[PDB]
Parts: sequence; C-alpha cells; structure tokens
Amino acid sequence: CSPGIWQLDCTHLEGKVILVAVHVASGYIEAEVIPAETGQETAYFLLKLAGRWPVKTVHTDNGSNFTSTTVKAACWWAGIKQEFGSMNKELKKIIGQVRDQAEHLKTAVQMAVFIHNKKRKGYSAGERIVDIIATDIQ
Ligand SMILES: Cc1ccc(-c2c(C)c3c(c(C)c2[C@H](OC(C)(C)C)C(=O)O)N(S(C)(=O)=O)Cc2cccc(F)c2-3)c(O)c1
Repeated sequence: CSPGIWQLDCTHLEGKVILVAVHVASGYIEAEVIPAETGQETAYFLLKLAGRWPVKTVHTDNGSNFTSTTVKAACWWAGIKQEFGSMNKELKKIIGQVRDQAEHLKTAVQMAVFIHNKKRKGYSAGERIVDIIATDIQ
C-alpha cells in the first residue's frame, strides 16, 4: 500500500518470457517481453522502471531473481532495496483476448497492458498511480 512498493515477476507464454512489474497500491502495470530470464535483463528493466517512477522497494515471488551482481548493482545505483513479505492470470486473460490482432506476442502484451491500465474500476490503475504518487509528493 506504500506508494514506493513494486512487485516484479516473470511469467511464460508461447515459449517466451514476459517480465511483469506491478505498482502494488494502484494495480498499475508495466511489462516487457524479454529474450532471456536473466539478471542482466532484470537489472536493465529495474533501471528503466526507477527512472520513471519513485521505486523504493521491490517484491517478487522468486527471491533468486535478485541474486545476480548485475541486479544488486542496479538496485544500488538507483537506490532500491528488496524485501520478502493475480496479475499474471489477468494479464494472460487480456493477452488471449487481443492476441489475434497482432503477429508478435510483445505487441499483444503492450495492448494488454494498455487495456489493463486504462480500464475503469471509480478510477483506472493508470489514474490511481499518478494520484497516489502526486499526493505523496505534496
Ligand atoms: C547501474 C549498473 C551499471 C552496470 C551494470 C552492469 C554490471 C554491474 C555488469 C555487467 C554489465 C554489462 C552491466 C551493465 O549491463 C546491464 C545490462 C547488466 C545493465 C552495463 O551496461 O554495464 N557485465 S556483465 C556481468 O557481463 O553483464 C560485466 C559485469 C561483470 C561482473 C559483475 C557485473 F555486475 C557486471 C549494472 O548491472 C548496473
């Protein structure tokens, strides 16, 4: 519920890897299809994420995701810490719904992220995250 908390996991589809980041308090989502489930990709993703949102802490359902020196170096540089304390199903649901409209899985993934973030439920996840962060600054 704290505005700086994110959750990061990889899920699989069509023999590819989808990295999914969830802003816990809002439900807001960012995702990329990555070539390999490696620390290098995770580190690079964290750097991008941190330059865009105020990322303070990151949770995951697989702690071994964060063991690589590349990941530790990214968290160090960006000032992130990890912690031990379903979007994957919902995302895969939406992906299946728009899948036939794109050739590439990565395209379908971004269409799914779009739909999820804008969907009204009375505000959208996209609206919630900006309100939460903005309120937290002032
Ligand atoms: C902020 C920051 C800077 C560099 C690295 C790093 C880092 C830290 C490394 C790296 C690279 C290439 C980077 C960084 O690339 C990414 C994709 C991992 C981010 C780079 O372009 O220099 N490479 S490695 C292991 O071959 O991938 C060389 C290295 C060797 C041993 C440990 C290690 F963490 C690194 C890092 O993980 C985080």
